[PDB]
Amino acid sequence: GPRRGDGRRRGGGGRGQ
RNA sequence: GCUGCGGUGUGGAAGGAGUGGCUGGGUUGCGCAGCG
Repeated sequence: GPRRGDGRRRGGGGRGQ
């Protein structure tokens, strides 16, 4: 549940770059 | 912010996390979830 709203690059894998 | 999820696509009614991908939809699209 992200309360910041910034929206960081998802970890896990490449996806999020 | 920090991390994770083949999970969802302009294939995900099939992989795998790039540990194939910086043209192939892509300098790893798009969303979602967890923690403050």
